[PDB]
Amino acid sequence: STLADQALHNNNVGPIIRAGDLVEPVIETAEIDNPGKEITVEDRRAYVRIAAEGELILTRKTLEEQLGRPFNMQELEINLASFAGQIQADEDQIRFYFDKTM
Amino acid sequence: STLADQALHNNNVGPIIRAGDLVEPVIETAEIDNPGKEITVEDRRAYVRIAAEGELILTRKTLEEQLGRPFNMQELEINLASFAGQIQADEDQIRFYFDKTM
Amino acid sequence: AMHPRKDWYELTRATNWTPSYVTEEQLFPERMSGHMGIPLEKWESYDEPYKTSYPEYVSIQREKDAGAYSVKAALERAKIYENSDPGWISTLKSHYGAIAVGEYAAVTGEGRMARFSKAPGNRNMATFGMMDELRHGQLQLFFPHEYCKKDRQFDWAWRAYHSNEWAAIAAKHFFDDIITGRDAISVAIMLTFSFETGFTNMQFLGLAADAAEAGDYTFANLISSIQTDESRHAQQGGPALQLLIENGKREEAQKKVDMAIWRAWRLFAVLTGPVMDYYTPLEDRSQSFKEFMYEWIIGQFERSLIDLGLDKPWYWDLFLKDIDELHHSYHMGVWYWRTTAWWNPAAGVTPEERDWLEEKYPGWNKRWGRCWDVITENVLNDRMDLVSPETLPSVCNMSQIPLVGVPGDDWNIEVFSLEHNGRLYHFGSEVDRWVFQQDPVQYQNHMNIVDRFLAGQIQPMTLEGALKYMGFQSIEEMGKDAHDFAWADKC
Amino acid sequence: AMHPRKDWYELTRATNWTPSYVTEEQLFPERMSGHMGIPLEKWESYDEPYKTSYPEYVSIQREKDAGAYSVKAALERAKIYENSDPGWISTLKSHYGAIAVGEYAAVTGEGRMARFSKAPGNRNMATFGMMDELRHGQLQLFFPHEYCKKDRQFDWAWRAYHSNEWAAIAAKHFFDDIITGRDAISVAIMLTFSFETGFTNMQFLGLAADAAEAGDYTFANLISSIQTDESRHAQQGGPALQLLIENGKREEAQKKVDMAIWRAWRLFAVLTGPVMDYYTPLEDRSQSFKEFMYEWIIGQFERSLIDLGLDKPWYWDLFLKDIDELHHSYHMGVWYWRTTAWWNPAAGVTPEERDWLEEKYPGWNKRWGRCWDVITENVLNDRMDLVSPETLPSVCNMSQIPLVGVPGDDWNIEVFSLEHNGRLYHFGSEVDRWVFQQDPVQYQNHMNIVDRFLAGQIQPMTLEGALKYMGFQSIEEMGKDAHDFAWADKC
Amino acid sequence: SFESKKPMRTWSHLAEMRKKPSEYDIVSRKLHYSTNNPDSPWELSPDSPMNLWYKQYRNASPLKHDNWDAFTDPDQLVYRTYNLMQDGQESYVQSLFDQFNEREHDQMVREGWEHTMARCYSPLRYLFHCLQMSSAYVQQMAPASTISNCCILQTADSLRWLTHTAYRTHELSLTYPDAGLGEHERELWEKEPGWQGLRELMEKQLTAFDWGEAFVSLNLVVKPMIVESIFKPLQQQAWENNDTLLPLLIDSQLKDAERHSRWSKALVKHALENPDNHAVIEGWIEKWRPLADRAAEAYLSMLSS
Amino acid sequence: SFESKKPMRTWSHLAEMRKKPSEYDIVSRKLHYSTNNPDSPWELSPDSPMNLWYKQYRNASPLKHDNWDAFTDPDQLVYRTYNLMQDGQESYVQSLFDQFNEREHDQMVREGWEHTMARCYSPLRYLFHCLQMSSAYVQQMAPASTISNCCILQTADSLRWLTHTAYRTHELSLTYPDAGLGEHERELWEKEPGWQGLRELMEKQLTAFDWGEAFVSLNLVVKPMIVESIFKPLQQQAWENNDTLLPLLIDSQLKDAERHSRWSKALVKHALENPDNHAVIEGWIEKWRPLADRAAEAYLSMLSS
Amino acid sequence: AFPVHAAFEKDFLVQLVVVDLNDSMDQVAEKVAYHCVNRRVAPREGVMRVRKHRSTELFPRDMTIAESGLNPTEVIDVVFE
Amino acid sequence: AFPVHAAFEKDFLVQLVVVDLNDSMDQVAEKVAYHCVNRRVAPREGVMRVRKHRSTELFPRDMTIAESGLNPTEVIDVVFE
Ligand SMILES: Nc1ccc(C(=O)O)cc1
Ligand SMILES: Nc1ccc(C(=O)O)cc1
Ligand SMILES: Nc1ccc(C(=O)O)cc1
Ligand SMILES: Nc1ccc(C(=O)O)cc1
Ligand SMILES: Nc1ccc(C(=O)O)cc1
Ligand SMILES: Nc1ccc(C(=O)O)cc1
Ligand SMILES: Nc1ccc(C(=O)O)cc1
Ligand SMILES: Nc1ccc(C(=O)O)cc1
Ligand SMILES: [Fe+3]
Ligand SMILES: [Fe+3]
Ligand SMILES: [Fe+3]
Ligand SMILES: [Fe+3]
Repeated sequence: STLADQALHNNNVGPIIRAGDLVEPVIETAEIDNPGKEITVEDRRAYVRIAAEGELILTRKTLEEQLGRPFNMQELEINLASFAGQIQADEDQIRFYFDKTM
Repeated sequence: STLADQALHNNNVGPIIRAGDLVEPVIETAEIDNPGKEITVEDRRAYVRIAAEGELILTRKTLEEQLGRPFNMQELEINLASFAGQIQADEDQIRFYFDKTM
Repeated sequence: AMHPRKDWYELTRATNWTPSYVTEEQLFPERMSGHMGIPLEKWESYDEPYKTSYPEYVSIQREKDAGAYSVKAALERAKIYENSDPGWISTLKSHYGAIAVGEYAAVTGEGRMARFSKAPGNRNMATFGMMDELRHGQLQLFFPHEYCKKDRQFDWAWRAYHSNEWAAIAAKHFFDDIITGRDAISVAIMLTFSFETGFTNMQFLGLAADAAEAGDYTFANLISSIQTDESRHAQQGGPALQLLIENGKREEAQKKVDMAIWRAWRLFAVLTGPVMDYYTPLEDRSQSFKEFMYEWIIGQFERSLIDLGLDKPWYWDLFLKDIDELHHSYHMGVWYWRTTAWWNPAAGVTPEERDWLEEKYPGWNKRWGRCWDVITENVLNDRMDLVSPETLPSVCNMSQIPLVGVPGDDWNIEVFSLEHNGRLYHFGSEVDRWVFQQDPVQYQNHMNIVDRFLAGQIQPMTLEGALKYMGFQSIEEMGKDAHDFAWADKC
Repeated sequence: AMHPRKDWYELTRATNWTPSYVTEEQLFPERMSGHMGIPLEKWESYDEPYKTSYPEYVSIQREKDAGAYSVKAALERAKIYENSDPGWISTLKSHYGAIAVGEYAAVTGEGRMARFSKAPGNRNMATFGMMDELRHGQLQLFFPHEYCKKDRQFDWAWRAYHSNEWAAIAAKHFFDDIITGRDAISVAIMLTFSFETGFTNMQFLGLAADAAEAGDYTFANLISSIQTDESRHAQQGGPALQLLIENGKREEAQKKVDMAIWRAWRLFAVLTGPVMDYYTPLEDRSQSFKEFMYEWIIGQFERSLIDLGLDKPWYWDLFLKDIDELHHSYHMGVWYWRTTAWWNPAAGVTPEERDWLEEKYPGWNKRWGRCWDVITENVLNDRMDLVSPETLPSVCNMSQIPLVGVPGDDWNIEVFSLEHNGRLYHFGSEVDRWVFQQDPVQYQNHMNIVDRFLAGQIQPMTLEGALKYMGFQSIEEMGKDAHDFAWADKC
Repeated sequence: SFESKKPMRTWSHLAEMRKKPSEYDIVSRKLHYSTNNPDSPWELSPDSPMNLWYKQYRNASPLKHDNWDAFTDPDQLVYRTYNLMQDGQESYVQSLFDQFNEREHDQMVREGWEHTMARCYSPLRYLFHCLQMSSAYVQQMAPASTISNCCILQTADSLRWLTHTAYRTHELSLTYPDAGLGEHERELWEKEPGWQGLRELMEKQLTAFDWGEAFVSLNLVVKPMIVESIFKPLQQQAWENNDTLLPLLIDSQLKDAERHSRWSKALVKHALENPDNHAVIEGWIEKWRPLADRAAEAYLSMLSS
Repeated sequence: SFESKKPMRTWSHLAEMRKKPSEYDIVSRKLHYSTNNPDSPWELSPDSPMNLWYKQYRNASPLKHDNWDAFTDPDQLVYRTYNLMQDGQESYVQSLFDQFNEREHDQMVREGWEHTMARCYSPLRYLFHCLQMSSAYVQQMAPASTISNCCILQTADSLRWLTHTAYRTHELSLTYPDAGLGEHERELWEKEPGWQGLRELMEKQLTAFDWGEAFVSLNLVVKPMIVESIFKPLQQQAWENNDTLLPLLIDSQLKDAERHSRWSKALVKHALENPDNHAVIEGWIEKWRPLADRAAEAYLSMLSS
Repeated sequence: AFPVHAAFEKDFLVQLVVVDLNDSMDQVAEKVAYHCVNRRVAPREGVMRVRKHRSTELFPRDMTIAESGLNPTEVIDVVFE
Repeated sequence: AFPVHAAFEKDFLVQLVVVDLNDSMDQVAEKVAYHCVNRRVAPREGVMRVRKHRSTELFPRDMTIAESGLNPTEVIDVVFE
């Protein structure tokens, strides 16, 4: 259970984006909107697991810039296949976060 | 030029349908709506060349039945990649035909 | 100009009122609502974190389907059916059969909440949930339907839940327990929280990874799009959980989560486990079953469970050991009794595969490998009679799945039995027995396939009688080795 | 209720009027309109057979793009770039470079008609035509753009038409002649009728068949969707043709068709011919170049030309012989001078391929095979200096393509020369010389690459000087053998 | 014994149709497995609480038919086509909202209309949510998937109407912040006499658990009353008060309401294949109509005040 | 000599942007190769007829800028997003047509309004087609693809308006078959005084072949006049005559018209980077304004008759 | 006829094996082995024994199931000495 | 310096070969062969000759291009006797 213990004791939060036109822009957006956080990316081809420690923010403005076309925050649902963390969403951004530190 | 002569001296008319959900329904529609005409089909994977001698009709009603969902005749353009014959189209049907007999 | 959702959203869920012409309990009966005596006013604190609204829903969902269907259309000629490894085709058959009509059942789970939850936000989000599951059931009938004309086993995409075939009974016993057979709050906790943030990621995204590796983009694109809906409506569970805890019902909440997670595990171990470690071609295995479990269940789900304020399940250590062991035995059972399946199990034990299995599960060859050694031998000697069963496996009274253990060098197997109201029941784990004991009225008079066979309900009492009882309608439909045993040639 | 298009459609094209404040000729100048003196009233007989209207257009075209883009998105990870035969990648590079900005140019052809045609129906259909070509130019920039980060040769999808590279000059000399450089009626006949019902089916549907065989569904799905627009706006040509004939202008109409078909042929023979018979992997060749020609040009197009009342072109027999021979030599030229291309030509002469070529073109090995024998030898002996050119090919003054013939056993080559205004010009066929003589003011002061080289415009006068002049910006961009000569190992 | 059989062109249960199965047939038909075993709808103990519930409130309903599954949505709507249709209608309504706001529609309504809206319109969110809850109940209890599907779409339509009302309540309050818009609706629904007939009607309706009675009360009695006694009078009042938006909005909502009535009538036609059902249906209508008529009179009396 | 270089993240010409290239940048920028060689726009004889045409009417225009290509549609519209936007607007307009027809709008207009429409509205199809032809000319002559793209969309919008007019002319005639609707428009456009200022304006405008004069006359002079002197007065008249559809239709058309003015102003701002252009632009406006004002007076005089 | 559930040493599952009320722990062990040995378990030397599932005590090789006091559908193991 | 266009026997195209005003039909034939033989044409025995394109008459092996009356950029063939 040392492997299992180490797996459980993480604070990784962030979107899992299904393969498509949002993968690259979301990764770039994660890097830009969370400066001084290390963004990790695990590529499973059909989806990509994007994470930061404790909190990871995606702003509508940056995502729109990185995607290169007009974009409303609610559209992220077309490609947000799952996520780690609790979610806080509005018209300007989505925030993935944990209340606890493990 | 005997090969070329034989190729030119045809009266084949009909739609060329690009690969997708209209291929099978258009072939079935061609067979149904032109009884006592032999429908020929040449499959090029990316498209299918569907033909009859002299004239080939596709009615909106039959196409809608064979496609299995509500369908307006103008939508055929989404998948009609080319056609042989001159075209006569309206809200109820499309007709492919020749004025001459070679 | 248009006004932003945040300014009018509260009015969409300002729908609770104080009943006057019937009582609160008549309007929200406990057996359907499961409010555990918590008064209406407390439920208005419920705050769904993944909101949507009707105009956005229809627009967004239209876009989701346009992509799913366009992709299917553009790839009809990729010859997935003709050119794919038959193990991959069986993965599709198994998935669609075990899932399509279950999705449609989930509409009823969402509807139970839409009508009977005391939380106004939950009733609205469940309404989109009803719509989502309708989408999912219809997609997963529409997609496999084109393959009916190619293979009768694809008819089971529709037929499975109408049959008494063993995996269909296992699927229905589980879904009827956590989706359609309990009160709204139980659904919120067991379905939307536990099952849907817990395990469905495995089958709909883990499998999509394997599908992408296999080059089946129609399918990967499909199921990954489906899970985008889950991500939203699954978020009805957490806030019910938090509300129960705030109102002194943490023990009740913990027990429901504990029960649902274990029930889901046993079913996933028999369907997804063999798919990921055996049916899916070796070169297409993005990760092993265990690795995916550690990603999705341990690393993501259990961490979220802790963040919300719940505890690790009491059976944590048993669960971890099970991850190492259970599905290997389930695979063996599904394959040995393959003729009762509606898909064609791949044995998946060529030397190359055994090397991978040993690397992913050290000690495998000294365990399951011992049985496959015997099996492989009979095949290399045309004793095909020894590779087909002449009796029934012993079946769990909870999960409806055979009672298994670890074979080979360190043989170990344990059945957990229970006398109850004069009847003897058998369970494949302490947890399964515990689940029964939590709610006997739910389970006590249910009879599994073995029980029915012994009670004389299956006639004639022979392999053919059972296959008939299970709803098979032709020879073609019955499961066989995926590669017609051609894997033996690598041995 | 809504009223059907047939009831109000006439009002959409009731837009002709009798000018009073300027003259009819000032409003429709012959050089831009090309009405050949036919009065306004006669043009109102023009009846476009493939109608649409603004509300249907935006709705339908939205649906067309949603599918094109969704498919591209779902397949980004199919590793077409990494896993495809490099001959296939070169086919993409060639296509996008030679086409994207040409599509955008076609907007101007449609605009010429939208403003200057005397037929009201033609002006409205050209308006949708402008929109269609805008779509096509934008699609075919957007799609290859993602590959910029992988390969600088993909930059030519945008750069090609801005360069003086030889194929870009050939493409522009043709398109500027039939699309942007002539009056509206000429555009209707040379572009929408001749080129667009005549040849584009080959490149956009014939090639799509090969793409589907190659497993590149993003591309096949893309170009086949593009051609659905062509099928509609190309139908502006036939009714102009019929109107010219009815009004005593059949000779003028025939000559325009004759000219445009031949000009299109020479260009297609140098781009599509080598792609279909050499670059496209052998297993992906749905049909040979000739077979596709017989399907699309002879069987479909020329039959339609006859149905409308025109005659076979005078050069019919030369054309047929050309189909057997020309592209084989064009391929050889493109490959020998590959360093001046922005894609990497595949030689396509492994023994297996030569067998296919001999079957599709009996006598091939005794002809082009003789040259490839010599080439193959130098490669097997590392005399790579003999496999790169040290001079220029002689270039046609019409088509801007090298002057070729049949090599080998029955060697035969003919150049058709012309003195005009004191200058000597050279053409690769009787037809090309005839085209020049039809309209000398269009062509006489144009200088091809060889002319410019001899006039001192290309400095230094060396292979590197020419490559610089052609707009190459790095070593990587210059064309090389697609397989780095690995095909020699099959020899 | 067993036989070897050819692949079928469609699902085994549709293979006998003399017409090619449509998208609707393929994805909609015969999906309730819970109707297969009369003794045990769900795969649990046959006397589990939900099994007893279904045996009483579905299986034992006096509304009886030997083949409920043969019911067909006359519109043959599926999820995909519902969203296409409603994205069309809803985009249009949202465009109206945007356009009428731009033109300051609300400022130009007759003096006091804001008070009539706060009293008679905004509390509709409660009524529409009741329709939403009730539709979901019929969904979960109906004996055929083709019936349940109609109910699912109807539940969504009910939320659609609820949402229109919430949006416009809030919007109207931006021009008229002193009329109690978005503040006093719950109290009006609970205490105002004009709302009490409706509230009593729905509270009792929501406690009619037999699937057949639920369907008849909701779709044959309550919902048509709402069309004739709430929707149409509101349009008339709006016209008299220079509210030009509400009549347009309600026309869009009326399209949904006719659709619900259209499938309801078709179910009735199907059920009436059994002559016994005429008396059953007729009895439930007579039972509920008085409550419905009283709800309508109280509301109209209040609208006219 | 030549160097070995890394792949670029975007087209070579966009590689120096300090922002990631958008969809708009990628598919819209620097697509006119015909501006590369001053001596020979097109790849033909340098003195071919179309080469001479372009050298005179584009290259030699007095409206001058060293970098026309740097122009940006302030909306950054591409084909894909144009269709999304206009399918939205057009679905809404078509929904209005359907809904107002259902409610028999046309029967309720003030007596004689049909005659005012037949005289003042239906012949707009000719005016709008002129705008369509003229927009196409600016498209084909403009010195940058980003400019031409705006013109392409504007040509489509002009056909959109033309189509609205055709549809409504026909529809109105179904209620008023004795007003000459769909029968006498050409004669009105040709002979009616109220139309003669407009017809003279457009006939002359269509013969202004310099790309710069074409642009200024069309987008800075003619089109704003149409907004202020045709579109808005029509709305007022419709209001006075109980036509509630036309004001809504025109509001949708006005959205297109503001978009055309928006990109036009942005081009002017770009051109005014060259101080010389102020006098050029100002001169063309003064040249054309009198014709525009006279066209408007004649039309308004006729509308008020 | 007497149904039991039997787990055979080194196999991976428990199976339903129907024995007779009069069989001895030699006959029962034989009927179980039939569905196991040479199917998923390698044959071996030694004497097959029967015990109540997970029990420490083995049934005498000669006792009948009737004498054993086992109830139908109860679980047993079959192991080697 | 004298540019001509030359088609070499059995090759597939015509190429620009720049010769000198003083070269003989032996030197010209040599300069052409350079860009052909051992590149796309197999070497062979015999004497290389020069003629005006498609002409029946061959230029004397000794005549210079100056003496031949050829104009620059005119087309010639190079064949074997
Ligand atoms: N089989 C099932 C598939 C999906 C779901 C769900 O999303 O809730 C439930 C059951
Ligand atoms: N899970 C099960 C597997 C197989 C059988 C059976 O063959 O009867 C029953 C249940
Ligand atoms: N005699 C029998 C043998 C096997 C089975 C079964 O696997 O279900 C049933 C009866
Ligand atoms: N390169 C080109 C591609 C397409 C067209 C056209 O469709 O007219 C024209 C030129
Ligand atoms: N078509 C051409 C091919 C090559 C060259 C050249 O190398 O200069 C010029 C033209
Ligand atoms: N010396 C030279 C050799 C070859 C070329 C060319 O192929 O363009 C140009 C100059
Ligand atoms: N849910 C159940 C279904 C069927 C049986 C049975 O047939 O005995 C028992 C329970
Ligand atoms: N269209 C032409 C372009 C360029 C030249 C030249 O450079 O001489 C000639 C003609
Ligand atoms: Fe689901
Ligand atoms: Fe779900
Ligand atoms: Fe095009
Ligand atoms: Fe085109």
